[PDB]
Amino acid sequence: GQVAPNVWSKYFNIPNPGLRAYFSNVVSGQPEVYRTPFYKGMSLESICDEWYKKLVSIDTQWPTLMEFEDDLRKKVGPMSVMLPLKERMSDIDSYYDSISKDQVPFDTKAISAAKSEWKGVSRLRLRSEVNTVAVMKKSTNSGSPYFSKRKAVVSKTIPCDVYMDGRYCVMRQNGREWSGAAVLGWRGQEGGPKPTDVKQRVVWMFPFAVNIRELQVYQPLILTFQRLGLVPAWVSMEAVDRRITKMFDTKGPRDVVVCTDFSKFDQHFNPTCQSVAKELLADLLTGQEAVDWLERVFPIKYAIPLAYNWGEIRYGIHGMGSGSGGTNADETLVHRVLQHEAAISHHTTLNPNSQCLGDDGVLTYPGISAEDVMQSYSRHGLDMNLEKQYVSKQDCTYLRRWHHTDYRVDGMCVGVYSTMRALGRLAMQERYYDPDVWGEKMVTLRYLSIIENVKYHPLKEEFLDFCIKGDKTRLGLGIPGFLDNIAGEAQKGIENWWVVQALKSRR
Repeated sequence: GQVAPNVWSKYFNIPNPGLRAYFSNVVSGQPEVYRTPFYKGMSLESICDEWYKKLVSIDTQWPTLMEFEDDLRKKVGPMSVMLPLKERMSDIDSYYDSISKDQVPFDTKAISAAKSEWKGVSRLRLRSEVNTVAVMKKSTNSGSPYFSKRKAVVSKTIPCDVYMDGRYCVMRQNGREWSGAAVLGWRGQEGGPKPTDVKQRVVWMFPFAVNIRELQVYQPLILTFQRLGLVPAWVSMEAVDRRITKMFDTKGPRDVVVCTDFSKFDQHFNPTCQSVAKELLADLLTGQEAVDWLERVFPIKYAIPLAYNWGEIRYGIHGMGSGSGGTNADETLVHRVLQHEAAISHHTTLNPNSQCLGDDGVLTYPGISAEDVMQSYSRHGLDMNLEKQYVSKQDCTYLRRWHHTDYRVDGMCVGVYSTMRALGRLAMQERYYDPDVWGEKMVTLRYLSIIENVKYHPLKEEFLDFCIKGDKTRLGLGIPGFLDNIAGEAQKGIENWWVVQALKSRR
């Protein structure tokens, strides 16, 4: 994969000490387990064991909630252990090798069914690069070529034009021509109590110029879908819960709900899947600028080179570059086609209160079974382990929340987040920040964002009292002014969070 130094400098603005440090850390990895101050002096097991003594009280009335909690308890553990590059090469290979599995075309009727859900919608037009940049996150890394904060390089980036030229990504940026490459990034996810259990997620950190061009379509798309409520997970967890409720209200009395799961969905998002995304987008879009975007920009996330070490670049087509501006959009649109196709393949109609988001789905239709869904999806070159599908007539899991037809608050099947998963995240963090340089307010803000997830758990009040006891600052109760100025401290919808209201009530 190695390129000459004066070829590397056509992909990145050189010199760049920050980029140099970055790839050194990629090569070395980060072996330390980062433990927060939460219940300092106690192990993760002891924290979990102590809370479990009280959690277990729900097993009699909500035994499937206990099963859900027990399941996620097995994943509790470190999140910070990042393996060296030498031990992640298979993770990279997967993106290139997984798209060539046997893959059959999609049913044309299912594609029509998906399009029909947005009949009459205002067709999308590209936003301008300037307007798009204005609403983007500009704290994030600009990727190739400057590898700085976006905010710092806007004037050097736009106007921009990006396109594939054979295996190369050409990026014209305000008078410069660069060669584009994603940068290999990393995220850790808990997968068990040992340091070797940490899930090694690959992140494709895209060039700012590519993300701008992509978001000229995906930004207005997501906004339109949000306002129409077509993808509830893009709106809120309360919108998700409302649709879960309707799914239970309108499902076949004899039918199960199926909660699906994909192995390495991004990696398997092959050219057959890509062409379906392109067809749906072409339906949604209007204008000549859109025609050009579909031919020039849309394919980049499936073909952009990958810079995985200093001076090392990999080329060729691959699955979804996890990190594209359309990562979630392309996948969610195509996932909805998959759901329609499963129903249509069994001579019926998808219950439209079924839902999907990226690789996560929950659905029902007359006579549905998990193995039928698995067969209907997998024939397109997608990987699924039947053992990880979940089936029930009375409950479901979606976006790591449990719902039950008999567990309703003001008539909604609200989503219950695992307190066990919450405890693991309170105790373990993905990245180290020195609190001498960064402060304890940010620790507390992280705690609150985790705890807020359990706002519908039957034991949330006991859980909060348990968490308060683990925090020196008592979740901000011990930080003068903090709770009263929490939106502000957050900047330096949180004021409306349940956990904030619950803490203030304990004053």
